[PDB]
Amino acid sequence: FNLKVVLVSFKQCLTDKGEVLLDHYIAGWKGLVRFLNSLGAVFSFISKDVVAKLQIMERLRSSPQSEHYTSLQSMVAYEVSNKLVDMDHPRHPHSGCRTVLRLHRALHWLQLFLDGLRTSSEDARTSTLCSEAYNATLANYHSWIVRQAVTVAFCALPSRKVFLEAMNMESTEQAVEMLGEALPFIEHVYDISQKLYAEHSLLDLP
Repeated sequence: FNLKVVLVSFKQCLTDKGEVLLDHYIAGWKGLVRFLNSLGAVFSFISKDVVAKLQIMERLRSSPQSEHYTSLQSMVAYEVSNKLVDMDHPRHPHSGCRTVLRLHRALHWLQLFLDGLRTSSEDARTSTLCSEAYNATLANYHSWIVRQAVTVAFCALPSRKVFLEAMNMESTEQAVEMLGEALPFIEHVYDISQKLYAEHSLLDLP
């Protein structure tokens, strides 16, 4: 196992029509969770939640409706057109649309964090890299108590070297090189998803 193989799921999930394939999206996140877990327990407040939502998506994708959950685009077209998603402030609490929204937001945090990890000085402060990434993203969807608790938790995070080493590349430098190759794919998937959700007024699904 290694992070390069994991992030390549996000290159693979993209079609030449600009669609995001659900199956590779799930697999990329399954790998990211495995990575987060290899760094202790500081991330379980994100990781445990991410895993539960992935299970929700796998059940949708294995379902008799499987053809509809083939891509994020087809999911949205289907769930909206058949009124299967709660747009306001609830009859469908586990819809694909609202579930992927959380994965999407958490993915934004994970992308900025990994990119911060990549461009930083050697002995850079992990709690800091993470905290800037979080405040830019997930913090906008958490409560004061959560933001405060989480921000303190970041101080228990391993060193940058322990992070890069956890990526299981041949070397620390190679890991940094790998991130520069991979993140653009993660970002593109995020941008496509964000636009898709924006254009359908799904950015605040309950």
